Formats: sequence, C-alpha cells, structure tokens
Amino acid sequence: GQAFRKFLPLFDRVLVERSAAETVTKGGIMLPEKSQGKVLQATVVAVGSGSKGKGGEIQPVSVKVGDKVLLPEYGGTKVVLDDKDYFLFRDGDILGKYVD
Amino acid sequence: GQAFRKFLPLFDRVLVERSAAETVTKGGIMLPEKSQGKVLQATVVAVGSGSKGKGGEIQPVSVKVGDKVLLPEYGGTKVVLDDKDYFLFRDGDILGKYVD
Amino acid sequence: GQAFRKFLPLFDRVLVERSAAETVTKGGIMLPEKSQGKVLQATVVAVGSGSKGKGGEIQPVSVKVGDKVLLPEYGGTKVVLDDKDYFLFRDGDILGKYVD
Amino acid sequence: GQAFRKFLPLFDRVLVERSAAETVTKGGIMLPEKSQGKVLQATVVAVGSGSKGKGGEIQPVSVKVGDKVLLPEYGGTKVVLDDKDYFLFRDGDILGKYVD
Amino acid sequence: GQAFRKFLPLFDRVLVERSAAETVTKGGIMLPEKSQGKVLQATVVAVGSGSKGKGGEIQPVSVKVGDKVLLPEYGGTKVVLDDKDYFLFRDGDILGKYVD
Amino acid sequence: GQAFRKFLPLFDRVLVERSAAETVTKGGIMLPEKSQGKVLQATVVAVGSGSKGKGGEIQPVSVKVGDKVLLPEYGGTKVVLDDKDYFLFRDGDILGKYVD
Amino acid sequence: GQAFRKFLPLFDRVLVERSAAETVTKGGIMLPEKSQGKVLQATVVAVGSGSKGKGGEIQPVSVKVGDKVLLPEYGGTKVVLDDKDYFLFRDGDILGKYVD
Repeated sequence: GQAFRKFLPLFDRVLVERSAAETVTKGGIMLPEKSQGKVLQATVVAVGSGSKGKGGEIQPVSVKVGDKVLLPEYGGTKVVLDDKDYFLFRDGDILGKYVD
Repeated sequence: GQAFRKFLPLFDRVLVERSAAETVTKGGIMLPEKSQGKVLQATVVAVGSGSKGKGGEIQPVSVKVGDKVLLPEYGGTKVVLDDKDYFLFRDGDILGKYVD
Repeated sequence: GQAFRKFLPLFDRVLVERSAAETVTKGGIMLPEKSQGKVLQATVVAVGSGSKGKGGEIQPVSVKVGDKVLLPEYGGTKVVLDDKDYFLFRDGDILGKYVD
Repeated sequence: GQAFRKFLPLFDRVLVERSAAETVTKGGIMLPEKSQGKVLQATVVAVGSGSKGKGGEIQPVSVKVGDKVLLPEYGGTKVVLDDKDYFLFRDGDILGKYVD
Repeated sequence: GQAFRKFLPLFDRVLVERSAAETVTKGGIMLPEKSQGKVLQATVVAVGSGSKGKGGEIQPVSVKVGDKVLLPEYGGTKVVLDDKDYFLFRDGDILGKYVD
Repeated sequence: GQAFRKFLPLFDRVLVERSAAETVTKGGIMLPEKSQGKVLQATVVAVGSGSKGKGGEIQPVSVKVGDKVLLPEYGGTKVVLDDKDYFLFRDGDILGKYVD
Repeated sequence: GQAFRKFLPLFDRVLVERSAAETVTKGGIMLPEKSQGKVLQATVVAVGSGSKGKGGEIQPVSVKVGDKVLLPEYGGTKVVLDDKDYFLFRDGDILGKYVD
C-alpha cells in the first residue's frame, strides 16, 4: 500500500484530493464561490493495503496513486493533512477512473 | 473492460447513453419537452472489468459495448463527458437487452 | 435463454403477459373496466439465461416459455413491446404454475 | 413435487386448505360467522419441488400431501382454485404437523 | 424429534409449557391473578428434528424433552393442545436450562 | 461449559454478576442510591458450551468462570437465582477483561 | 494480544487514548475548552487477540501498540482506567495510521 505524507489508509480505504473548482467559464464569466457545489473529480494520492474478505492473502485495491477518478456524490470522510484538505473513501465507492 | 472517451467504469458498473426522446407522434402531433418523462432505452458505451464476489479470476459483465438495453426506472448516476450526458448503472440493474 | 420479439431478459428475470380480464360473469352479467383489479394469471414468454449465485456454470430458471403461471400481487415491472403490455418479474417471485 | 388440481407450487412453497371453522360449541351453543377468526389448522394438498439454497441436487420440503399442519398467524397467500379457497405458504413458515 | 400428544414441531422449534404462577408468598400473602406477569420458567415437552443450515445431515436441538428451561421475555407462539396452553419457541431463543 | 447454581447458559451466552456499586468516595463523601447508574464491572460465573457457527466441533467462549470483565452499556438480560441478581450477555458483547 | 494496565480488549477491539486538544494557536491565540470539539488523533495502547470470522487460527488486528491513528467521528466506547479516559473501537473503524 503506497502511503502519503505521514499517512497510510487502512484496509480498502483510498485517500484522494479533489480537483480545483472552476472559477471562470470559457468566455470569461466568473462564478461565485458559494456556487459550483463540490468537485467530483479527484486524484488518488494514497491507497490502503487491501481488504481481507477473501481467505489467504490480501487483495489490493484496483486504483493506484496518481489516477484521476470520479468520486461519488456522498460518502467521503474529511481528513486534514498539513493544513490541506483530503477525502477518504472506500475502494468500491469510486465510480470510475479517467484512462489516459 | 472496454473503455470510452477518457473514461472507464470500475467493477461491474456500466456506462450508457439514453436514447433521444420522442418529439412527435406517428401522425405528426408534437409533444412538449416537459412531458415524456425519461427514456428507459439506452446504448451500452462502457463496461467495467467485472465483479470480485467469486474467488479467483474476474467475472465479466453480461453486456457489451454497443448493446441496446432497457434501463430501470431509478438507480442511475449522472456523468458528464465532453459536455454530454451519460448514466452509470450497476450490471444487475439492467432489466434486459434488445436482441437483434 | 429463450427470447421474445427483439427482447431478452437478463439474469433470472422472466417476461410474461397477463391474461385478459373477465368482462362478463357466467350468467351474462358484465363487469365495469375499473373493477376486477389486475389479472394474476400470466403466460411465460421470455426467460433469462439464469442466475450466477452458484459458482461455475449457469443455473437456468425453473419456468419455460409457454407456461401458465400465477403472478404475485406486487413486484412486476412494466415493459412496452410493439405497443403491447408485458411484465418483468424475478424467477423466485412466481408463486406457481398450472400443470396441464 | 406432488401437484394439485392443475396447479403446482414453485420452490419451497406449500399449498394447503384451512380446516372448517367451528360453528357450535360442545353443548350446542352456536357462534357467529364474524367471530372465530381464521383457522390455523390446515391440510397439505400441494408441495413444491424444493429449494435451491444447497448446491447440487434439490432438497425436498419436510411436509407431504395429506399432512395436518398448524399454520402461522400471518404469511399466507390467497389462491383461488375451482372457486375454492387455498393458501400458499413457505416451507419454513409451517409451525408444526399433527403426527397421527 | 421427540413428539408430543399428536403434535411435532418442525425444524428447530421447541414446544414447552410454562410453569404455574406463584399464587402466595413465603409467609402466606397471596397475589392477584392480574399481577405476577408471565412465567419465564418452562419444561420442554417437544423438540423438532433440527435445522438444515449445515450441509449434509441434521443437527439436533441442544435441549431434550423433560428439561427445565428459562424462556425469553418475548418470542413465543401460542399453541392450544387438548384445551391446554403451550408455547412454541426457536431453539436459539432459549436463554438457558436448569441443570439438576 | 462450566455451570452455576442449578443453571447453565445455552450457546455463547455468559452469565455474570455485577460488582457492588460505590457507596462512598475516597474522602468519605457518600452517594445516594439513585445515583451511580449501573455497574459495568462484572465477574463471569457461568459460560455456555459455545456457538455452532463453525462447522464440525464447538468453539468455546473466550472467557472463563472467575474472570473480571467490563460489560457493555446495554444488552444484558435479567436473571434471578436464589433471590439474587445476575445478567446474561452474549459472548461478543463483552468489551474486555481485566488481566491480573 | 498486547495488554494495558490491568486490561485486555476481547476480539478485534482496540483501546486507544486521544491526543491532547490544542489550547493555543500558532500566534498565541488561546481557544476555549468548550470549543475544538473532540480529538480524532489517538495512540494505540491495547489490542485484542483478533477476530474469529476466518476458520482455523486467529487473524490479528492490523495495528500494534504505539501506533498513531486517526479515529472516526463516532463509534468509540468510553473506558475509565486509573481515573483516566480511554476509548475502545473496533479494528475496522480506524480510518488510518500515521506512518513515521
């Protein structure tokens, strides 16, 4: 399980950081902070060792550090690292990843 | 798991695009946009790698990209790709496919 | 899994059509349409490939196309095929079949 | 699975017919129809093939046609056969049988 | 499965009879019938064949006919045999037995 | 399964007796009876034979008679033995034991 | 399972002690006691023997005594040891550990 800055998620949990919100539109129209909701696009920055549901060895999570993923609407857990914001999810809560 | 335009669903989720709504009736009578509800007919455009419930290898989803399927009434997840609309479902949520 | 007119249910779902409602009584007394509720007698016209709960091969549904079955009170899903009405159930929701 | 008059329950369901209600007492005192509730004593008249929870073959129900059983208070499903009344239960819902 | 007077519980159910309520106290003070609640002490008079959760043979219930057991507060089912009163429980609902 | 005075818990249930409540403080200040809530410290006095979840033999409970344990806040069952008070818990409900 | 001062958790529960709350800010501004909520950072001081879900031997908890862990928002159980405060959690409730 790849770690992060003095942190390591346990079991299948994955720690991600949300992408920056869109401040302006294509033509230059700029949006208020209270709008635009929450960003569902994130980057995987830490992965846990894996689950223990299957007997024997450990099954690693499908994602890896450095992947761009689409988060679900709800289910994240707020984590504060070096005054910055990160979100801890479960492995199965991730909707999908942007292959590129 | 067949991908899509810079996207790939995780586990058994399938990404589809709903068919266009019926604007006019057979005799030419046109319908207002607020009507007709939501289209339950979709086309499978992305499939995930598969579930992990069974021990060992991966069980692929029953559908494939290019299939015309009937969606359930509720259960989809809204996804935005290149400003266009797509819906992420589970593999078992699909009611059936139009064999042709 | 036996199909139907450009349709095929997925997994253990079975597509049936309900029998016609009774319009008149034995002595000729005829009933209003709003009465008689919904018909619980149906004919199996489409069967899915089967469930995947058991490891290995596929376990087919117990019913076959052409069987007269008794539907449960609730649990069906409305499907429209060639402007006609059909109902999709689960394999285990069927109460029983008329052996004849 | 022993059948009935043009009927056969599916899986572990058992079709029974409730015993006739007690109209009079031992000394001749007669009871109104609206009283006496519902009879919990029934006779097994149809049994299904069996469940499929255990892998491999089919496990038949513990009861057989012709057994006098004690029904639970709630859980039955009303079935109409030749204008007569029968009740479909699950195999595990039967409280016990009168051995004689 | 040891039976009772023309009765036999099915699966892990156990039929017991509650002990007689305490009418008087040690010093002779008598208690009203509406008081004293319900007796949690019973005697096992019928045991079922056993459950079927484990594959293969049948696992018999831990209790036997003639055991003095402590019933749970709620969970019993009322049964009437020869105008007398008995209670049907599950095997796991019994809190314990008085070894003597 | 080590028993108690004419009693034996069934399955994984464990019978304990709560410790005496604290009547006075270190400096001599005494507390009213209605206070101090309920004592979570208990002594294991009876253990059942064990659960049957695992196939084959019986796996005994982790505690033994004579162990000082910390009870959970809620989940106990009141038992009266020789006019004295005991509490029946499940094996997994015990929070921990005081090793000494 | 490593113990603590006359205490040992049973099964997969882990006993931890929360870190001291932040009284002052970096620049010297002090915070009231009623503020600052509850500390989610703790140190593992006791670990149980392990779970019994897997057949055979015992699977030990992933954490060890002396680890700095991040607690979940809710789910702990208050324990009093030598007049000091500790919290009992489950093994899977721990969000992650600070690797260092």
